[PDB]
Amino acid sequence: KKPTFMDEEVQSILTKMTGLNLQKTFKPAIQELKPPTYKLMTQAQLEEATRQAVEAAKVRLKMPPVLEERVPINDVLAEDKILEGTETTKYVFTDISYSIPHRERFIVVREPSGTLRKASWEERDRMIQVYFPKEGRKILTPIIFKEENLRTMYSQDRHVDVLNLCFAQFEPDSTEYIKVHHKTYEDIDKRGKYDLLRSTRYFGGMVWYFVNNKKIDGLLIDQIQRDLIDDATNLVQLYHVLHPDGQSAQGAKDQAAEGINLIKVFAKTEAQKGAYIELTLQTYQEALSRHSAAS
Amino acid sequence: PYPPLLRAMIIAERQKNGDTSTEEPMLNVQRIRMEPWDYPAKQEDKGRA
Amino acid sequence: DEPWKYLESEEYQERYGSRPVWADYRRNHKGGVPPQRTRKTCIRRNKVVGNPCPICRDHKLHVDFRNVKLLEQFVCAHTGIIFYAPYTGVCVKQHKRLTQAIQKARDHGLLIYHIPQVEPRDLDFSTSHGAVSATPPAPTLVSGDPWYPWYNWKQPPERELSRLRRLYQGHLQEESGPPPESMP
Amino acid sequence: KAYRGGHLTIRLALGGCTNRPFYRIVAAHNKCPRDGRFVEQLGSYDPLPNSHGEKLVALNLDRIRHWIGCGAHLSKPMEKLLGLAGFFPLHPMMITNAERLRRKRAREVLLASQKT
Amino acid sequence: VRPRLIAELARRVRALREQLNRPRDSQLYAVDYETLTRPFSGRRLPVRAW
Amino acid sequence: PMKGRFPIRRTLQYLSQGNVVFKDSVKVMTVNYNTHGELGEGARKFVFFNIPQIQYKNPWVQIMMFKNMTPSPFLRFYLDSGEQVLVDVETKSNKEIMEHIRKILGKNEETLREEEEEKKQLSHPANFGPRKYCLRECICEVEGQVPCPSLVPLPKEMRGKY
Amino acid sequence: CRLIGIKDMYAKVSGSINMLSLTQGLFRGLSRQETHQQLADKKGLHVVEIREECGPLPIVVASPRGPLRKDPEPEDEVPDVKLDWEDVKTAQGMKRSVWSNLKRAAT
Amino acid sequence: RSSVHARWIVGKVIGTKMQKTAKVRVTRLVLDPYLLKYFNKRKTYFAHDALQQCTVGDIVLLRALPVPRAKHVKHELAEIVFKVGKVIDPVTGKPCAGTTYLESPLS
Amino acid sequence: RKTRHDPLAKSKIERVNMPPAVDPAEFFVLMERYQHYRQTVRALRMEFVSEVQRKVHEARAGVLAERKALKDAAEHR
RNA sequence: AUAGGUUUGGUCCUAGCCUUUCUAUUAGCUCUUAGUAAGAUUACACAUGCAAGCAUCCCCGUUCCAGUGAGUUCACCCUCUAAAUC
Ligand SMILES: [Zn+2]
Ligand SMILES: [Zn+2]
Repeated sequence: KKPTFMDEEVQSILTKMTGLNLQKTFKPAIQELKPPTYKLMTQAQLEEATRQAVEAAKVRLKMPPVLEERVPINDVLAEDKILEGTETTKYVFTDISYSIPHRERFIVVREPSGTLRKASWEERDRMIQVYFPKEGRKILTPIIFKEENLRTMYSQDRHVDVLNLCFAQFEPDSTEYIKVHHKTYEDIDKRGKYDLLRSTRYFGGMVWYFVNNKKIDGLLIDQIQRDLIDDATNLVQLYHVLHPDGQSAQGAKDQAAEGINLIKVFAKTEAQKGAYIELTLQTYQEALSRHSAAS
Repeated sequence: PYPPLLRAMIIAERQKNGDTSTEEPMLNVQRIRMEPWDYPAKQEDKGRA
Repeated sequence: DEPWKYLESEEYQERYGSRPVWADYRRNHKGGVPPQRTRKTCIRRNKVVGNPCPICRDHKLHVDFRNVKLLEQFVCAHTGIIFYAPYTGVCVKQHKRLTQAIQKARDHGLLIYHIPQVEPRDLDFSTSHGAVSATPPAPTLVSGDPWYPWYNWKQPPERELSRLRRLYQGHLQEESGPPPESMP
Repeated sequence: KAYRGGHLTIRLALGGCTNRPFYRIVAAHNKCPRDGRFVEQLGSYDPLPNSHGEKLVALNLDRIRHWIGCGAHLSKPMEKLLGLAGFFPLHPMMITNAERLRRKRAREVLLASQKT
Repeated sequence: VRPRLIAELARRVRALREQLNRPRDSQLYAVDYETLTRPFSGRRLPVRAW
Repeated sequence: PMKGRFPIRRTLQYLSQGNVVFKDSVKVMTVNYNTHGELGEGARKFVFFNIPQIQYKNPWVQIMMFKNMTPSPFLRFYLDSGEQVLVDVETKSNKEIMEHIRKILGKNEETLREEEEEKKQLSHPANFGPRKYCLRECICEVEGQVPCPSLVPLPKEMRGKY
Repeated sequence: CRLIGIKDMYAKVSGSINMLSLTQGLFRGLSRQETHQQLADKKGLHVVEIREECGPLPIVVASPRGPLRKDPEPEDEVPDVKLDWEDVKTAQGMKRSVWSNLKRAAT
Repeated sequence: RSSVHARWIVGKVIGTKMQKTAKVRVTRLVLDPYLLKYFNKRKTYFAHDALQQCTVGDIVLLRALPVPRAKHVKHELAEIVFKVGKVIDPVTGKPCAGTTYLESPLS
Repeated sequence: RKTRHDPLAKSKIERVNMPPAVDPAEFFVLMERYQHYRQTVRALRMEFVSEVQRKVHEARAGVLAERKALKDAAEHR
């Protein structure tokens, strides 16, 4: 069985890929300001406070679930030809309730054809947002999710906030969420600010999308430039698990490769700029020789 | 038959609570009588003005 | 006519400086507490009042969604709140226009503002509900018989029709007639 | 109050402005004012078209079932809308007006055919 | 609470007068047959019964 | 400055900062305590600091305090079934007494959250009433829908100018 | 405070508003402030800040210049501090005033 | 069950000058909301006692009645919690006067 | 609106309450539709009445209610 | 209250009154359009028009809505329980 996104080993290695920068996770944001409080402790209680900040960072950095797209639903419950031609503009009925889940509530549409069709996904989301509003979501689609707006704001280097607005507006199984997330990932593969997407809860989804649709050359490049070498080896490991029928994979288990040699096997096998991966690897090994002589 | 939205309700909740049970949802109707627009009432449930 | 030129030009840094536009206006009022609203407009008809607001005192200062340095001048820097009209000095009309410029730039992307990280709407993310999956179709629907067959017109026997006529003769209206089927 | 004689009634209550109707589905006593004490509000009904156009309505179906089981007497637009929903059977009155419109439109088609 | 003795007395004697001097069916359901107007009521009958 | 030794005991967050929410079985709480003696210091501080919090979180339980009539401080609880709980508090602390009574006759956290969940069941979002009770008054506010005539003029489909 | 350079405080005066006592009391308080470095040197422990804007991240502001004391601070439950009735009134919301939060000009 | 609001109340006997009835003072704690401070508020209840067991000054527990007997008698005696003078310490179930043991607990 | 002691107007002292003219088959099929609709809404209302009664009875005394009552008593003791 | 004016030949303190803010009614002067909210001072007297009918006779309803602020702790909770809807 192919391990999906929600498995323990892939979740642990994706957590290690993300990493925990406290000064980036808990960052001063421009909200309403209250006077700060001051506390008075020792080194041990300071370490306890940093540990609690780390745990709160893990809670904040809990990973949103990456899910497949939904089938556009078209199910006619009933069709009343006697009702056809009586009214003009349709009627959307919603079972609001209070304890039923939102993906469990029933919303239907009656049309001037007499058709009692179950509501589509977009009408479903709009009616759920109307009657059970959640903060940040507007039933009219924001104009910021248009081509020129996303381009300008990518140029302003705001990809974490792309994914924030997209999470707030669209459900993760929706086609709009899917399209905006992959368009942002394509833009960041074109230019590349993986550090701008590090220590955020979209790094794992970015890595999952790239290794699923293979464009991880820049990930290896930035990892071994920024000395994330265990991270790079674990990413080649994730590649070898996700694509076990690749020649990288049989070459790796034939040569019993473990580390930088796994990275080399990948770059010899399927890296599209594998000369540049080898060049960066050998410059990094020259740096290793330099600081090993320093050590 | 049940009205279609309620039919959807009850077939949905049964295939959430387990057993598929794809029989058509019917309810008893012969319990209800069919007194037409002729039936006399009671005068003490009524009352003279 | 097209903004984002005066703000980077020379006359801006000559008249003003690194200080904001509204850092020179003092509204005249009965002393103590100023009125908790400004004027509605400086420009009545095509004439300007004696003490113009910071926006109204320079015709070159155009306001729109692309005039980002003015917009971030008129919104606060440490808080994501817009400056109110008694704080700044602009009119009620100008305050409304500057606000509309602020949110227009905000949903056009040419302005910095903070957006909180949102928790997922639901807990279970399955799509195996009868509302979001298929349903077993009705016997009428796999056939074409109308739902609740008492909707269809069915002519009574003429004995019952004549009983009705005996009951409600005299004021009797016109006769019967089956429905058509297809609308024009 | 007391309201000597009466029952609960699921009905529509107007809450809009002039030339803008809006109705709220409420559970009120029959002998109380239209916009007055409702024991609980069951839902909402906007007959006006949206910019897209869908004439909104929301129904708290479990509490509707609860108050019908407690003995609420439904009002004529209310069983019209529940029949339009599919929570109730379609109403004989409004399918009969559909039939009346069938025959009226048939008459005008015949008259226009004679005209042309 | 100051008692409503005179209201209770009026209620009692109204009930007694209604019980004793109730109108009978003879003067209740009589019909002036040419104008369909009942005495003591003043209301005529619906169109389904002329 | 507010009058009294410890003004924090009258600041409405200390009172809604106490922790004991008594079960619906108890009706009377009686605190017999000793003003002197080093062993009843916990009972004295419990009377001084925690009785206002207990009474604020349990508004219908009759709390009666008794002075130097018995040589040992103790708490008595009179419960509607007919029960009489005795908790000696000699050689204890006020925090110990609070933890003890919260364990013995204190409602559980899950019970409190369930009650609060029932209150949030009562508070419903989809209803449209006045701002005192509901969140929105009309769907004149929700965007897309036709606005209120006061804010935006309606087109000439309106009556009068038909 | 425009002459000093201080930009963000709140100040309420009461009793006699005499200018010549107001200014001298202002200077006395501002010159008898205690700073975080002096505080940390007095107590022997770390001074940290907890902002609601950043979150649970502890931001150390002042550390002692000598040794670090190792016994923790005594957690004095229900502390003995003199509160102000206007502060408590504002916190609980029975401070009903038509003058307090008025929209005024800049600074 | 009972129509009496006060189910279980603990109070003090004021007078025994009515036959088979005791006048009891119940003191609850009522929050003065401006001062936010609890003050004792006193109410007089009439309890039914069949044996004339209670004298004045006693601390008594009163249970509710299913239906009130008299106009004001809505409670009955449950126990003499603390008889005057002769106070049996319940923790160590021994007679005592006050703060001292009349009979030693180490008997 | 009016009360029991308001004198009647003259235009209602005389005014005929003429009956609507009756169409035969629409009337008969209308009676049949009415009796069918009343029968099925009586069935739905009876189902809802039984549902409410079942909810009340299981809330008062079901199996989980007795279970939590005995847990409360045992924890108390 | 971010406070200000005012006792005195002058200062400091205590103190009252007033100013600066917002809302509502009325008066003066003066008034272009459109939409929407709201609209006797008087529990003083009322011309007039209408506001309760329905319906195979019986019933039902007119004991509701609508209005007013005179009087005033009959409004809230619990127990018990009669009309009433199922
Ligand atoms: Zn201006
Ligand atoms: Zn509106």
